Amino acid sequence: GDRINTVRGPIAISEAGFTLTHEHICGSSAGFLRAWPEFFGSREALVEKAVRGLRRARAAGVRTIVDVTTFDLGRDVRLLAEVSRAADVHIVAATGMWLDPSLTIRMRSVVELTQFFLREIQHGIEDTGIRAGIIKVATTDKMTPFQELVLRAAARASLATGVPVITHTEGSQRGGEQQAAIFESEGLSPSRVCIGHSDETDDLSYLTALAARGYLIGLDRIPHNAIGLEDNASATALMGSRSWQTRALLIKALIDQGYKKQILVSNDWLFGMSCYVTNFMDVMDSVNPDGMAFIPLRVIPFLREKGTPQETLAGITVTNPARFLSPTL
Amino acid sequence: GDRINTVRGPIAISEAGFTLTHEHICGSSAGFLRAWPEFFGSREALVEKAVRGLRRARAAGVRTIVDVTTFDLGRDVRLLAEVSRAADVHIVAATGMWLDPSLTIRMRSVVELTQFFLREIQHGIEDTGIRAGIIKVATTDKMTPFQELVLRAAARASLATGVPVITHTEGSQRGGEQQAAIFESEGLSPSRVCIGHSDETDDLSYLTALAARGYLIGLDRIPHNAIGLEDNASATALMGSRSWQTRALLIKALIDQGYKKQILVSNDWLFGMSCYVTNFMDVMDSVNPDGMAFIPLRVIPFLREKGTPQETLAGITVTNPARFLSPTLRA
Ligand SMILES: C[As](C)(=O)[O-]
Ligand SMILES: C[As](C)(=O)[O-]
Ligand SMILES: [Zn+2]
Ligand SMILES: [Zn+2]
Ligand SMILES: [Zn+2]
Ligand SMILES: [Zn+2]
Repeated sequence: GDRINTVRGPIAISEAGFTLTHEHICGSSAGFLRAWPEFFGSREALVEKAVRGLRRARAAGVRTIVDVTTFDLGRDVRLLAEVSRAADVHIVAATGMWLDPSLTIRMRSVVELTQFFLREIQHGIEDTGIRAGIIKVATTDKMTPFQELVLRAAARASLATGVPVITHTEGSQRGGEQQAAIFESEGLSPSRVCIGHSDETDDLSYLTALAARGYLIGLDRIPHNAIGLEDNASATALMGSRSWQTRALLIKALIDQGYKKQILVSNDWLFGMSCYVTNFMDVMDSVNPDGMAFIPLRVIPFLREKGTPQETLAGITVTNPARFLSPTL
Repeated sequence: GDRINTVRGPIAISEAGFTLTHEHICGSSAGFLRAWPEFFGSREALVEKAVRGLRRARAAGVRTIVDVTTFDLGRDVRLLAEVSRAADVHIVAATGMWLDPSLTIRMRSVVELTQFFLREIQHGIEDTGIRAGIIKVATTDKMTPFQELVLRAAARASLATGVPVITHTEGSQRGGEQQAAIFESEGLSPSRVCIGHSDETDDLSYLTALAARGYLIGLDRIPHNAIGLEDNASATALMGSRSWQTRALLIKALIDQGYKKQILVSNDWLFGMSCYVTNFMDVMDSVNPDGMAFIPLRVIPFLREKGTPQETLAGITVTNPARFLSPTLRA
């Protein structure tokens, strides 16, 4: 209610500071980092790259990241704990479920998924005692039956704990609306929900409608663009053609519509990546050398150039994440 | 060559004894036992049940089991080591890949799959130093393109190390033939391959043809029969409608055809199971209270009553697993 759980323990709301609400130390799959660490060079190579990247972000103003890596995205909470300490940046760990649930997970019911999410929030992740401070879910272009089950369990978990829900959206079929519908069917308050990856579209009518219903809007893939890489069908299919300025202009567009309190901005960056083509991390790094420092080094000065008040920018990067992460019913 | 790697270390071929070549301590998914141990009551409860069942198997004559639980089936090699030590039963761990590879696995090349399998065979599983003694692969009714990749990687890993390959088959479209074709195209000897879940069909002609080519035949699901309960469609869809005696007669049939040296017999049992419906483990346990002791307590006596000679039954349970598991790159 006035404290948030991090991988180093509980902190006061005021200690969060500049917060990136959608990031990753490592994007992977369940158990993979432990079974084949040499895929990332080594576990130590990954730690070192991540510590280095978080220090760069820290030097640029970032105090806290929310790692929205879930069980099926290969979340390694011990990795998060080590990297948090070494880089001296707060990290909030996630529960929930992304788009790659294993057979065991796909066989579970809403009540079983709720119990799993609650365990990671209320008791801790694995045998670490480290508690989730956020619930991450995801749907495809069209939501599948199992995805709905995850969203219902997430709502049930949120209603029992006050922990907020962040979503992954994709495609053209306005996924956020499908999700919002399920959430409200479970009686979940929109103010507890961040509809993520919303900068992926230029449909401003879609975002304002969601915001007008009280939903937080996640503009979290700002640096993700092919800044001179069309000779990679893999990149264009997982990055895009809209420049980071185009994505950044949605932030100001929503501000101008009166929704500054509903905006959450992030990089959706990572330091290791195994769930796409080999070495794609190198391609991402070539495009955005700033890493998680992209938002404070590039996006923030840009919005200020376009006339955005310091009061507003401070509110988006500090107040909004604080209000959102603070457990509330 | 003369040594097999177990979760407690290397052992001489001659120490393996009565070996069950297709079993599981726990059937799950990657990372699941560590993330939600309470699904199995507790990790501690799972250990206690596994030790209990392994000791009963040991009492009935079993000295070694091959745990063919892969990465994607949630293999926990530390769990295996712990139950092996407590029960005093050798356990051989697996590498390879079953039917549920994650997105990371599905994105990898044959080269990378091969390297991962080789890592688990040559250096160790995770950070434990425990090396895999078998490669486990699987295909569905109609083999998919990624499954082919996994089989090719397994062939390449086998050729580099001499470690054998065990397969999962399912469906009616003779998957073992699809598998054999891929292995041989990579240059793998059928003598390094056990085509598993072969007792799922009564097609004896399909089996003798495989055995004639030099393949080991895994009759590994003998107690998996839904006979005794018809009010469980989940149990009929995963177990069977044929009797265990029927499955066990396939053993005698293949011996009678002259293929005693190619036969590998097992229960394909487990002590925990999260891959299916909740408490499906309870259903299996009610059908087969003997667990992994089903083969030595029921199937071996049944075969003696069928007039299968003792020396033959011993060759199947002792000599055939030893020859199979012993790392071999002929000549
Ligand atoms: C690239 As993602 C769906 O793990 O934020
Ligand atoms: C039931 As199985 C495919 O894990 O032997
Ligand atoms: Zn996402
Ligand atoms: Zn993400
Ligand atoms: Zn199988
Ligand atoms: Zn099996």
